[PDB]
Parts: sequence; C-alpha cells; structure tokens
Amino acid sequence: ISRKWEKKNKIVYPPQLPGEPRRPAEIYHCRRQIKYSKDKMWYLAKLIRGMSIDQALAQLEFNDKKGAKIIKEVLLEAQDMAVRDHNVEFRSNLYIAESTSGRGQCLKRIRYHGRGRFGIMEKVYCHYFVKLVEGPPPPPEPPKTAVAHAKEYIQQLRSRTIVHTL
Amino acid sequence: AAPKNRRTIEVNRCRRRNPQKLIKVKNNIDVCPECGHLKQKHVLCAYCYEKVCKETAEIRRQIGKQEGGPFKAPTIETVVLYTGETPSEQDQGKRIIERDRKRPSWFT
Amino acid sequence: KSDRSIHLACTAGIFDAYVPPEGDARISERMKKTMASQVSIRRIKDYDANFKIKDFPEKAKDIFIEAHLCLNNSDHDRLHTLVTEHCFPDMTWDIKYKTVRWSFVESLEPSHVVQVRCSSMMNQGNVYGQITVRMHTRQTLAIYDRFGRLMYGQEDVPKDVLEYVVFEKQLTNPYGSWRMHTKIVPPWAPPKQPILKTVMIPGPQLKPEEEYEE
Amino acid sequence: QLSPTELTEMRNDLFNKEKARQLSLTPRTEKIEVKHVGKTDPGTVFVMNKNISTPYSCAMHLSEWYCRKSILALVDGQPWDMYKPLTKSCEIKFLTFKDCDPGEVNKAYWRSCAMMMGCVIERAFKDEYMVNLVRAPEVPVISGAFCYDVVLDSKLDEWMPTKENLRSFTKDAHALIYKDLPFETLEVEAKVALEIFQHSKYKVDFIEEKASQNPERIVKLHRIGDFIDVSEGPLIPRTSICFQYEVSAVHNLQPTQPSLIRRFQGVSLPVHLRAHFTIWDKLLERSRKMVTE
Amino acid sequence: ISHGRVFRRMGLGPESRIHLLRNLLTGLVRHERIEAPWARVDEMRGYAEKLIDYGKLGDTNERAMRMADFWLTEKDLIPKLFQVLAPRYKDQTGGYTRMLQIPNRSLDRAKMAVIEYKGNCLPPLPLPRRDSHLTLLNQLLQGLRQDLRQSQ
Ligand SMILES: [Mg+2]
Ligand SMILES: [Zn+2]
Repeated sequence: ISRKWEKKNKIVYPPQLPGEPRRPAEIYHCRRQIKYSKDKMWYLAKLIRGMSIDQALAQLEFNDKKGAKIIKEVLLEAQDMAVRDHNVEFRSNLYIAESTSGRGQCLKRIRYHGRGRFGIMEKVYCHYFVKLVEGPPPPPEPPKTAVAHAKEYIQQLRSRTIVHTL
Repeated sequence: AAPKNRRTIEVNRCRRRNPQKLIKVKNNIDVCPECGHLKQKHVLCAYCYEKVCKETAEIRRQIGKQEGGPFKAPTIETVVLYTGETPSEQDQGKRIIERDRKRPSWFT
Repeated sequence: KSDRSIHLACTAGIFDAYVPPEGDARISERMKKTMASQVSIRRIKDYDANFKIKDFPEKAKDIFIEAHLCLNNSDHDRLHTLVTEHCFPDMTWDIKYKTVRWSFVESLEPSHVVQVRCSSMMNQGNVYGQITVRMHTRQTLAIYDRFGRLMYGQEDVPKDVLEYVVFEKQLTNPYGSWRMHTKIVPPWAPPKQPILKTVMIPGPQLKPEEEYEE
Repeated sequence: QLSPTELTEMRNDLFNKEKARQLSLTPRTEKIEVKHVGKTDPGTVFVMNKNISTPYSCAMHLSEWYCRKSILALVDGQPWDMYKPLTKSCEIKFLTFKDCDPGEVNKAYWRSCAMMMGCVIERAFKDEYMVNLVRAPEVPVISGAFCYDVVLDSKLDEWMPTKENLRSFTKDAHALIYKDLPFETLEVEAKVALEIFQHSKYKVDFIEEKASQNPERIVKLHRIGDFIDVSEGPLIPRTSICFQYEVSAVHNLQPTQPSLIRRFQGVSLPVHLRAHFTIWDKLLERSRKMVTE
Repeated sequence: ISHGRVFRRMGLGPESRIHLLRNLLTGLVRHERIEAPWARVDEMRGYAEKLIDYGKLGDTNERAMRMADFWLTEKDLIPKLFQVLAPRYKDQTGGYTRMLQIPNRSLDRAKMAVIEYKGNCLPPLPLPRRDSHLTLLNQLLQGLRQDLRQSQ
C-alpha cells in the first residue's frame, strides 16, 4: 500500500522573508477503506472541487448519498485540524483545491448463478483525498468572448509562413 | 447480444463525465432563522423538526401512561401543562397531561 | 512478573516546590527553608563531594542557553543530554512542525540558587536531587508556522523574562548529570505576549432537544 | 481654484493620512473579547484584535453565510459597520435584511444608495459646469425614493434632464455596482473633516451641525473608491449589496432664489430582496413622483 | 397514457391501496400527527378531509356511522371522530389538515411528509412564515398601497 498524503500534510517550509506573499496554508486529509465505490465517490468529489468550504458542506448536507455523508465528515475533520493545527485564522476561509477518490483494497466473493456457474463479486472499497487551501475560492474561468476568438484567429493568420521555401 | 469490441477509456470518460451524469449544484439551500442550521427553502428544518419530534414523543409517552392500556382513547380534548402552570378556565373539561420541564419558548 | 523493570532517570514532580514570593519581580521561615536547603546540600555532597553551589549558576545558565539552542536547531540528542525526560515532551511536541528562532541577548541580574531539595532512599533504589534557580534575563523569540509565517513574538527586539527553573540530577546514577527538570512560573506572573492571530472560542454545540440556558 | 481631479486626490490623501494616523495610534496588538449573543450560534466568544478586527472578521470566524447575509452590526445596541474596526470588548449581533425589525438595515441601505447616486451626479456633470453637493436628507423608506440635493450651474438653471440622461445616471450607478467597492468608514475629528471639505460651504454647514450634535465633534466619513462623503450613520458593506438601481427623477425645489436646489430621487433594492419586473416598474413610477420631507 | 387519472397506484392493488390509506388515516386520527412517504400522505390527506366531513354529518346518521366503522380500524376513535374532531371543526368549512414536507427518510431516501390535524395539543411544527412587513420591499409596497388609496 501507499500512504503519502499523510506525509504531504507534514512537509515543513523555511521561514518567510518579510517581503513575500503570505503563502496560504495547505491541509491534506484523507479517509481510507470506505465501503463505497470509487466511481460514485468520483462523482461526489468532482461536485466538490473548487468550492468554498461552506458551499461544499451545504451541497454535501443536502445530497442523498452515503459517500456524501462520508465526505462531509472528512471535510469537517479537515476544517477542524486546519484551525487547530496548521494556523488558519478563519475557519470559513478555506477552499477545496484538490478532491479525488482512489481504489481501496477489495475482497472477492462468489456470486452464484443458475446451472453450476458462478461469478466473482468484488466487495469494493475506496479512499477519499482532499486538499484545503486557505483563502477565497479562485474565480472560475470566464467564457471565451468573440473578441478573444477573433484575436486568436488573426494571430494564426499573422503566424502563417511560406512553407518549403527560403 | 455480446460486445463486439472493448470500449476504451476515452469513450467511457466521455460517457461518464457528460454533464447529464454529474451532480447538479443546489440553489435552494438557506440558513434557518430560528437555529442557524442549513435548510432547504421548501423543506422543514431538520434540527427544529426533530426538536419538535422529541418533545412530541415525550408528550406521547405521558399520554400513553395516562391511558394505560389499548383501546382507551378519550372522548374529550387534550391539553398539555408544564411545571408551574394551572389549567385555564377555557381548559376546563380537557384531559391534562403533565410534563416535568419548563415550557419551551417556541411552544405557546 | 518479569524481573526487568523500567529504569527511570527522572521524576514527575517538583520536590517541595518553591512558592514564588509576591513582588520578587516588582522590586528590583527563612532559616527553616535555608536549613532544609543545606540538608539537601549535605546529601548531594555525600553522594558526590565535588559540587559547589557557587559554581552551579553559570552551569545552569549554560544548560539553559544550550537547551534553547537545541530547540533552535532541533538537536534532540543533545537536548536529551541536557534536559530530562519529564521536560522533553512539553518543550518539543508543540514545536515538532514549527520553526522557532530563539536567541540569548543578555542577563539583567546574575542567576541565584533559591532552593535545594532531595528525595528519600525508597524510590526504587534511586535518590534524586532538585535545585531551583531564579533566572531574570533578556531573550528574543520568533515562532513560525509549518509554512514559514510568523505566529508568535518578533524578530530582533528583545524582551524581559523571569523564570524559576528547577534542575534535577539522579545522584545514584554513576553517569548522572544536572539537567533541566521543570520551571516554575509564578501564579502572579504578568500576562504573556498576545498571539498574532485571531481565535474563536465556540459556544455549546446543542443537541436538538436541548435548550440554551445562559 | 483646484481642478476636480486634484480636489479628489487631495481628499483621498488626507483620508489616507487620517486612517494611517489612527493605525499608528494603535500600533501594538491587543486582544478584546466580543460576545456573540445572537439567536443562532449562541454565546460565542471571539478574541479580536483591538482597532483592527471587524464584525466582518467575526463573520469570517463563524461562516460565509454570516459574511454574505450580515449587513449591519449591533455592537452594544448601536448600529455598527461591517468594516468598521472594533474598539472595545462588547456584545455583537448581526443584522440581515429579513429580520423581524430590519429598520436600521433599511436606513443603512437608503443612505448608501443616496451616497452612490451623489457620486454618480458629481462624476456625471460636465467640466465646464459647476456642481456642488448639499445634503442627503433622512427620507423615510415608506416614501419611495432616496434623495440628494445638488446645486448646479447658473448656466443650467433652465436645464431639465431627459430620460436618456436619467438612464445615463442609472447606468453609471450600475457601473459602480459592478465595480464592487467597499464602503470604507472613518470616525474623524471635525477639524480634519473641515480640512477634507474646505471647498464646499454646504458640506461645511453639514459638518458643523454634526459636530454641534455630538459632544466630541466626531463625524462619520465614508469612501467608495475616490469619493468621500459625510454621513448620518452607518452604511452597508459593499456596493454589490445593490441589485436593482435606478435614478428616477430630478426636481427643482420651490425657492428658486437665492440658489436653485435640485433634488435627485432614486430607488433601489438589494440582491436579497429583489423584486419582479412589474412590481419594480410600479416602484419606479412612485419613485419618479416627488418626495417631500 | 394516464390523462385524467386522479388516483395513485399504491400497494399490491386497489384494495391494498385502500387498506394502506385506512391504516394511515387510523394513525392520523389516533395520534393527530403522523409522518410517512409524501405520496401516501397526499392520498390520505384527501381521505382525511372527507372523513372529517362525515364526522360533522354526525353519529346519528347511519351512513356516516358505517363509513367511520369501515375507516377507523380501532373502533375507539369513532367516538373521538364524532365527539372531539367534528366539534373542533364545526366552525371551519374545509381546512382541517396541514401537510408539510420533511427532509428525507434516512434509509431509502424517500421524500417525507408530516400531516397533522389543525387544533391539536402537540408542539407546533416550524411552519414557513412569510417575510415580515417591515422589510424594504414590503415597506415600499406599503407606501404604494397608501398612495393608491389616497389617489382613489
Ligand atoms: Mg409498487
Ligand atoms: Zn432550524
């Protein structure tokens, strides 16, 4: 197995000179061996990516899934250890930068069929990973405008060369 | 009818990450004025509702203790009184149910 | 019921702890306290007759300075050499993922031996000797995050500190030494420096059936 | 005579000087204790920094719901700005638009929208022409439209605005709402307030009557970007707490001599209380109708 | 095609639907406030209104007597129907019940509903209250109402 997320949480940085940006806090949390499928957990994580922490907890509180309850508990633990251990000032001032799911260690059971045939059940487990970053959630990328489209097109037309000559 | 070929992960990622399959963001979530917990704006507050439910459960325990056995529903109205309250003159011929707590502020 | 037992090199407590006098910092029975001190002194000299209480305070200052430089450099082996096991965790655990920048500027007044106490023989064959010494010095402190952001103190400006450090030596150990055991802070001590960050103390998280009583 | 630009940067420079003077008056970190005594999340102690932390900092400590729904602060029973530094240990309570009695929040929204419309006027009328700003009278909300008093030019004593000009004022106010500026606050000595507003006799009279009303002669100055105005109380945190805005009407007050006072009337509604198209149109008609104090 | 089909297909059939609704109606008469899946509560809400109408018709009517005999499976609530609930709603015309959505069942995530008879002795539900008259929009529209009343 591998357990590198818990050590990512424990990387330490050198002290900052007084003229640099503040370098916002990063908190890495995970839960291992969740009796749930990593695909459904992917759906829940992809919903909660890029959100503020309170927006995430609202969506998880009113989703209808077992994984949603589990992820909400993990996020509450991450916020608590953020403002208990990593010097985050305001507990609302966190956003989900990374949130993903991974395969866990599974088990194999026999699934009986008709005649004398059988199938292999997989009792599936997964992991949940979250990275919290201090600060407001970053703005979503605005849609590309017609100005941007025309500017890129004219950039290509000015980028054209004479192929296969001097 | 069996698959003729294996579907690739690019096909499968298109199918499984199409926005029809993704979870929709809810916009009907509001903060409950009484307790501050989150609620959906067309749904009762879970916290306040289970508050009312637990007090109703205690009152029903006292009601069942007063009846004492099945098939004994009264033919009169019922009123619940808390500690430090006398029955009113309007609450004259009504079955009184006593509760061993102060009357909660949300109960009138 | 194995006959191997844990060989402790320290104790949990302060032996007849020196109560700090009111006004010791504000101003810039004695015979009984003094006689008990010299009783412990003759016990210490009986167990090792090359000890001088006049020579102790400079060694005490050196131990204090080098232990705090061990905190500066995270030198846990030398910090074990100079500091007891009762004093290690409450000196390192809250530093483990932080960077501390400490320095010794000067000493305002020479350090003074204010109490000497000793244990009984019954402590599993081991007899401990404790000496409390008053320190009044000038030091700097700057504690950083995991991320290198400052949380406490300031960089170069020094501030005055007063502390009542208790040392202990296991005298029955042939290779024992004088190490920092604890330090008494007075109950009348001035409030420490405020932290650089903002703190919210939560109220009672109430179950639904509960009502909030002031 | 100074150019309007140079007047604007003079006022901004003196405002920043006063704010830095207060910050240097409080250089050391000091911890006060603020008790949240609201109905929700009850009896919660915040340990704030003196003259640095804000009710908005209390809200960040609680949740983003408090940040996005808390408009006014009840600090020890009096209305307090979201972005005003806290000066002492106190008890705090956050006031939203949809409380049982939101009247203080209503007054704050009214004064903020009047101040925005004053800024729109001042940076809307031409360079050749002279614009003076008199007051923002305390007009009750049930009247329908917030009002500002402007002295315009003797060359424009006969000029009446058209619907295109009124829509221009409305679009400038919407540009401000898009710009999303915080309502910066400052408790300022009356002498420094006169030092901000020398070149305005009506502003001098307003500052003088406020300094007469309070004992210590401390007036309330507010800033949105580069525009500075004296107020009659606390304001809402941000211009983005406005969703529906309109500068409805311009009217001339009855005494034409010695000077022509023009009352600009507008109506507005926040994001939390936005109304439908038809209801808003009816409110536009009533706000276009004249409002007498 | 199910145009104009006003009844839900519940239970194991039509009779099983009627027996489900009858059990729920008996529970509602006994406890005066129950919770259940939302669709079942809607159907039983309609049946509860018509049951209170029969109770107001009264005990000396043999038709109402037979209907209460069928629809109350406890046989003690029929005196409660005729002598408590109908005297309670002798003044109202038809607003006897209150049905409100409660979040989700925690097992199968069913949409839930609580239904009560008005009056009651129980603690009141956290009913949704409309916005107060003192807010901005309500004050502006109150001024509008005053102005129109003055004008006409
Ligand atoms: Mg079915
Ligand atoms: Zn609630």
